[PDB]
Amino acid sequence: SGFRKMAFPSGKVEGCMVQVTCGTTTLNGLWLDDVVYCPRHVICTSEDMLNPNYEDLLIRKSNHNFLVQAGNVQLRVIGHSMQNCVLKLKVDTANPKTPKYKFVRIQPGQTFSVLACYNGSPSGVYQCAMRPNFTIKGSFLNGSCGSVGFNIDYDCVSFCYMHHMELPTGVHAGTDLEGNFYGPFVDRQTAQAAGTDTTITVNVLAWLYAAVINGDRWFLNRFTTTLNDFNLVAMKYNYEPLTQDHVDILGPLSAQTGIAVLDMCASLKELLQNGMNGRTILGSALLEDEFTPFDVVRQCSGVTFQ
Amino acid sequence: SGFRKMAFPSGKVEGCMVQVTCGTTTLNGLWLDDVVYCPRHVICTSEDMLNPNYEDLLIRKSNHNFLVQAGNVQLRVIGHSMQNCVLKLKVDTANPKTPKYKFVRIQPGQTFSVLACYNGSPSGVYQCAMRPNFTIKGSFLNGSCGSVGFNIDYDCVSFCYMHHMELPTGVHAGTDLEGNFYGPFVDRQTAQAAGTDTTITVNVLAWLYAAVINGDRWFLNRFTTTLNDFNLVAMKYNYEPLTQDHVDILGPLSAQTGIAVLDMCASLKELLQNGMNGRTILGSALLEDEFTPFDVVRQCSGVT
Ligand SMILES: O=C(O)c1cccc(-c2cccnc2)c1
Ligand code: NA
Repeated sequence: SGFRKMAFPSGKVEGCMVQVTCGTTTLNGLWLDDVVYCPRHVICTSEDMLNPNYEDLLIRKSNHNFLVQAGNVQLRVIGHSMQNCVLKLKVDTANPKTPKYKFVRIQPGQTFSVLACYNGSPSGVYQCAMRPNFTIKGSFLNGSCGSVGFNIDYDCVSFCYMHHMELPTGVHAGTDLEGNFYGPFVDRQTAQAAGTDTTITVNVLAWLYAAVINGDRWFLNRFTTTLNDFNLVAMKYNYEPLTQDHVDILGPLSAQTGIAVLDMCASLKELLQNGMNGRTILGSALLEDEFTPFDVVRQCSGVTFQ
Repeated sequence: SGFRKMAFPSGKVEGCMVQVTCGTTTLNGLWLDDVVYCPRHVICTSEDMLNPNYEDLLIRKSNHNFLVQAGNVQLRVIGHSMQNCVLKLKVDTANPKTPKYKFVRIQPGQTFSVLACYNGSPSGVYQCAMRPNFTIKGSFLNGSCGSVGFNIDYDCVSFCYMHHMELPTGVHAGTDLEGNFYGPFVDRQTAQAAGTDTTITVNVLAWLYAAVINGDRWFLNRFTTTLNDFNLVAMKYNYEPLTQDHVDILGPLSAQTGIAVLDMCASLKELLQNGMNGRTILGSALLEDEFTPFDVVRQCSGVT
């Protein structure tokens, strides 16, 4: 029993984190095979960041301008190149701790673990969802750039996120490992803002199933609804539309608990319309939307990663 | 910016997790140097759950009754002894991944990370606090016994918890790494119930200071309180008493934000009286109590 916001074990990623220094800027890099990945804004001074020409700034740098420390061991940079908003530093040594890995781009609503790091040294791990507005509600201080997000599927690490910047509301923006931003953001010091966010409906439903599995049942009722009917309520309360594919994905949890998705949707409609009436669900007074269906199944079934 | 329930990176502990089998029972062990630590109830059979005599059960075992598997490798057990409620298995290989470590017994209100494991392989990492009733609110399935809790301040792993059992309310009980249970619990299946739990007041105050540091002041008020009047109110809401030690411990956060500790207590008193009126604090609609003063300073900026 119990249900906690849970990260993947971070050991496989910890062995890939290095410190990257260019001039006065130190941040984190990801060392995999013989390449170190980090944000291309590592090469900018503060005035550069106002309106950077990245190809032009890069041309002045020699390999020896990139100091890379893995632990207390210097790495030798033998090449450099840019892919979208990430810098790739070719180094003379393959990382002997490189895990089995892939670069994947995730979809809004999907979750991943963040290994927050400073000076190439991991300092904390936590679980994030990619919001519908393509931000993440992370916890990052100065020096965290280049920290990464990831999932583990069997023995393979799927890297999905690299941290680049904080937005004025305190939420965070970054890229996939091929340098493509999540969301309508740019790596430049300019006026940028998170769009209005919404709630991830399929995730809230997953978490209600987690609650039932853990004995929290007071919100269940006799009613059911239709997709069309529910999605009208969803739109009214700033919830993402629920699709038929969402219902299919929740199939397992519906069969395990005996509560059909639209049965549970009727529960959620009543909570949105009437609130929680001073009660809580899995210790929360808010409807939690950063557990996917897969997250709930895996935590309520004990899948392991060694 | 931002504030998250943040665990320590688990890699240093992952490298120590092994599987221990005795008879038909498999659970997790912690392999440090040449010793594997695990819950002594691995030697119980279904016959033994209510009143096991661990000394009598242990004297009947030889080294080779214990199977220890580190990854795909069998370690050879060359000695065994029992210390309180943990079993210590001497093995013929020191763990090459042993970090700098120590064993620490923690006090209620302290937080730590849990590396949930099954069959010697890590499943997930999350953050916990030791409740005032000496339980923890974990996420543990059958087979998770021997999973450990830890902090890593300054590259040394302080092991503070080993998971032993689940109580009927769904909360969890365990030992320090010297095998002494937290609280009054015992490794028997005789009926045991956690005491009434209470909110960790000093942690709530810390988290309110975290909210101010991150730029939120909506819950403050113009009042102050004496420490005794604060306690007289807060215990009516099942809050732990706040001691002068706690007041002293909050000094640094008070200095950073410019809000006196007893002024923050007055803000908490009013929050308990009013609720949040639809608002949130650091993204929560409840007052959060599993962040310590030390956690807040470690996660937050120092600038506010
Ligand atoms: O101290 C003991 O030996 C003991 C024996 C039986 C039961 C309990 C116990 C422990 C915790 C809660 N309720 C009961 C302790
Ligand atoms: Na229903």
